[PDB]
Amino acid sequence: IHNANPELTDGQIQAMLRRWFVEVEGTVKAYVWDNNKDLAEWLEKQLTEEDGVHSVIEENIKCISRDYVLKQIRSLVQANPEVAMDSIIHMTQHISPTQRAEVIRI
Amino acid sequence: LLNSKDPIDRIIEFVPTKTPYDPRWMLAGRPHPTQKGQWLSGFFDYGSFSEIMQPWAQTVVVGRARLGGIPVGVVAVETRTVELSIPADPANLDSEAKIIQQAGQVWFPDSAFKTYQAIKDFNREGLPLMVFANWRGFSGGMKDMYDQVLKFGAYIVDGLRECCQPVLVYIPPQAELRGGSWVVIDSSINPRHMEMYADRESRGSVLEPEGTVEIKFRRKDLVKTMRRVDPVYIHLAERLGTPELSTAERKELENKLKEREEFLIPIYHQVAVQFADLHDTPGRMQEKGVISDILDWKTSRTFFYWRLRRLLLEDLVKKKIHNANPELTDGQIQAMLRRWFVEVEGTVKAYVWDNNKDLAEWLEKQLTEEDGVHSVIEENIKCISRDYVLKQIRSLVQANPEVAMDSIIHMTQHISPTQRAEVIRI
Amino acid sequence: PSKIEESVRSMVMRYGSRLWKLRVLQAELKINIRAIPIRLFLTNESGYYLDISLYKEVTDSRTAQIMFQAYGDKQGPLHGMLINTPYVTKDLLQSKRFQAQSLGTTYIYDIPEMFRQSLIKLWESMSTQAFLPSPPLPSDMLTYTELVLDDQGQLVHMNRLPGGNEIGMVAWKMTFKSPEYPEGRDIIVIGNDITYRIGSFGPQEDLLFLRASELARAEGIPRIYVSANSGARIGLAEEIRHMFHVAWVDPEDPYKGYRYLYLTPQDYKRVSALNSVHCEHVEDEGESRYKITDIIGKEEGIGPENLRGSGMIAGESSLAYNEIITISLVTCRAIGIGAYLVRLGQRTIQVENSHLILTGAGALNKVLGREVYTSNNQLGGIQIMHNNGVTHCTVCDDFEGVFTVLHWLSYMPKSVHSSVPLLNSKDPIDRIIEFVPTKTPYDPRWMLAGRPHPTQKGQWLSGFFDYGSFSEIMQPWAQTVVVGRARLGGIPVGVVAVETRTVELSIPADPANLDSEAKIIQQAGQV
Ligand SMILES: *C(=O)CCCC[C@@H]1SC[C@@H]2NC(=O)N[C@@H]21
Repeated sequence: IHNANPELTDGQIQAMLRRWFVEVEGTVKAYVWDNNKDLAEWLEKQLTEEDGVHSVIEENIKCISRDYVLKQIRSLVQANPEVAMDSIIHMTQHISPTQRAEVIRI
Repeated sequence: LLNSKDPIDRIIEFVPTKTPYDPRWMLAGRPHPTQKGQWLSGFFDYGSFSEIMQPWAQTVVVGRARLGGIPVGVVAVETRTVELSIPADPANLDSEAKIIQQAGQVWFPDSAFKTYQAIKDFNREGLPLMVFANWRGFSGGMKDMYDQVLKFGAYIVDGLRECCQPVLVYIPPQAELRGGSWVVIDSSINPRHMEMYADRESRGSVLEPEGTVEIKFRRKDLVKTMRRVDPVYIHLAERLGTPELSTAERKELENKLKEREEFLIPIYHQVAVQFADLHDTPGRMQEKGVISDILDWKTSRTFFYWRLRRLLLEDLVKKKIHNANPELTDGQIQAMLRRWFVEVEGTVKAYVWDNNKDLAEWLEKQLTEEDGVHSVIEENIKCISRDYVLKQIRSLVQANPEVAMDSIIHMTQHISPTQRAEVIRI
Repeated sequence: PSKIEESVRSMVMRYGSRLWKLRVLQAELKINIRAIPIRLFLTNESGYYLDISLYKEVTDSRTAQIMFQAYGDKQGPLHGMLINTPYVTKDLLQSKRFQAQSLGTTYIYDIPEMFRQSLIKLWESMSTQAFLPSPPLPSDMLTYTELVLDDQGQLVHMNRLPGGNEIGMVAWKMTFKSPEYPEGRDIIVIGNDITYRIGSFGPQEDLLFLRASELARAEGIPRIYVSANSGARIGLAEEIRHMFHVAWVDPEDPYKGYRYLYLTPQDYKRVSALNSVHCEHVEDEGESRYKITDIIGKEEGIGPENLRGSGMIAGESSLAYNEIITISLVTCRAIGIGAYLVRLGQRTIQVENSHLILTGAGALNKVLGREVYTSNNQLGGIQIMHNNGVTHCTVCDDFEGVFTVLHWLSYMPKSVHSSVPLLNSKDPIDRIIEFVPTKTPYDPRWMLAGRPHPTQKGQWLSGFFDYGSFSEIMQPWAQTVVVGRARLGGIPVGVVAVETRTVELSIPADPANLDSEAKIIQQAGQV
């Protein structure tokens, strides 16, 4: 999680894990948190198994990482507009023709 | 920095001698012993020296001072013998108080730990270090080895590796660095900040001359030397080389040779240690590149003032460069500064680099003046910063195309209509 | 024949210590079976491994010459060799191996083999602690490549024969399979060659150390340093030593001093082109003289460049400790810089009868003016280094040292980017602890590891941690606290615990201060 968004603090990270556990397992199973065995097993299943269950927690982490890099991009261009048109070309090269149509349209 | 009333361009009136002396006399100065008034000046600004932790580990002196109005941390070495008094615990009626003699120019566990504390504290305080290094090595006796001298010697290295301020080591006159005491303050530990300078009356090597002759120039080789020097020994040795003189004559010649060669040992021993001393000179260190320069004592104040001023200004501009592009290394940053100096001033003026005064003034003009000359160096730094953030943008989108179209909109909003026309055109 | 092999193996191993002391390295036994002759050939080098080969004499040749034929499995060096091959007169490795063993230390190029054999012991030792897979054959347990310097100063991975080092430093990258990591973990091994210009860090040795440490940091893997050295290299400019003349104050009475040392033109003209000496021309006593002011020396590796280099590598070690695992093994001795290089790793294994010093006993006696010290072990031996917290563990020989290194490595990650290794322990997690701490003083080890059941003769009372997993370090230093490593359910952990019994701290007397006394101080527990 921290590598996905290095600007998070500890409380935020722990909150994300707690919420994800409840959201995936359910609210009735929310009590299964202060149980080291059960929760360790669940975490192991999310961390060790690939190409299969696919580890939903990994998907949430990927969402965080995506949004973080997006925020960095926006932050750099907004803090420094003078470079906006030097990168605008390169990021419109490796795109689908429909995406280019949207760039041209808008 | 202060505008000091002690001139920078003066000389030092106190000269360190070969006999033991108080290290404070060279740091601060002393009352002129001849007269009643008249103060003999030291290295640092008059009245600026303040010692700390004075009675603890008295073989080393640490404190704060000012050089030309520039605050510095100070480390120096006691060359007099001191007496460490250890009290008796009243809870152990079988204990005794003890007095231990501690020689100067030696690192003991206490003095090594004190030096570590000073270094770490001044690194956090934010001051450069001026070290007057005169250690002949570490104590290797049983009791200092038991009391963990090796550990604290390691701590010194770990302290110096984390310096962020200039560290200037100077070997005073009639001072030496030997063996273990060099390898722990060598500039290779922190090459970006550490520098070493030596006086002309300095020495530095692995082993003192006595320790070298005891290994490489033992008695057998001393005799071989005498074979080609002493006229008396030569005459006797040549006479004994004549075939078949007589039994009695050969016996007499052999006894004369034995007496002569034995009689001449102490003098050729002094010669031998002199020879070995010629290997420990600062000329050799300068040729090999382990020191930066050889300085004179009387004018060291001026030199170190202008050098420290240069280094501090360079640190300012280097920090700006690093913030513009944190992915640069040290060689790159220094090269950028060197090239910019030449490019702006011209190639004929390129020699004006190993001149601390001139280059300090140039750097100050680039750093202190705004809305005016406008500081061309700032423009180059801004170029670096712009390109760096541009590279970050390109890197993020190219490493992750899936976000390219989520930011494409926002960066095409706060633009001129012609820029939008170019976006649509493409 | 296999039974004869077993018999001879046991008989040689039990008396291997005596054979070692008598320098018996080769042995041959001729015996007839039933009749077919067989010839047993035994090589017993360094005292951890005994090599036994077996050959039959086969006469099926074209000439009247007879040759050896082995049994296919491990044919060995004498396969197809004539039975009348004479005995040779030592080789590349010998006469350097012999010197190193004559100093009480192992030769450097025998270190890889030790690792292999130690690993075997490791796979055996841990078989009582965890459910391990079948161990691979010894030929697959360790593979290494030697790290050498090129002409530019960079590392080259090279496979060559042992004993081909041109400098006093050797290093390897080793990959090996351990019980905790049976897929391969990497280490970097660095060692001094005691026989090359006795000990003595030069610039090239320093450079190799630096580059190998850099490799370790770049890969994030452990660094193992084997210390057998004599500190920084020194020397004297011999090209001047036989040329100089003394300018005496009184050439007839040399006991009123001399003024300077000088070269004559005949000597100066032969060295001025080398930048070996700096002189200035003077006229004195009606003679043309070149007065010596500085000596540089034409030979590289003896001057102040060794100070820089030493400091350089010291800095490297200080960095390495904060990024990777650093372990140091002391096999012969370390002087000066060598000691610091050990200390900066902060994980020291010290072989019996070795010492870590900064100054030798002879030097101290020369300084102090009397025969204060007799041995260097009085200055840096176990009785000092192991009791003041420098040495973590002591071992009897080099082989046990290698084993201890591997043992420690079994608790920790294979790299700085890996997790802690977990084992499938044979000690159940779900049991209870059979030892209960009492109100009265007790040994902390009893609750950590357990104790023999005092009621019976068998029966171990279990403790907190996995049975047999506890390993204490720095035991005799500051005995009021116990520190070590252990495993909980196969999970390695660091352990801190407190002594509740009273202990006695014995402080020795310094022989250099005749007014000093040894002291015993009672240290209470829980303080
Ligand atoms: C002085 O020339 C060097 C002093 C080195 C330390 C000496 S040697 C014996 C004493 N024991 C000890 O711990 N320090 C003293």
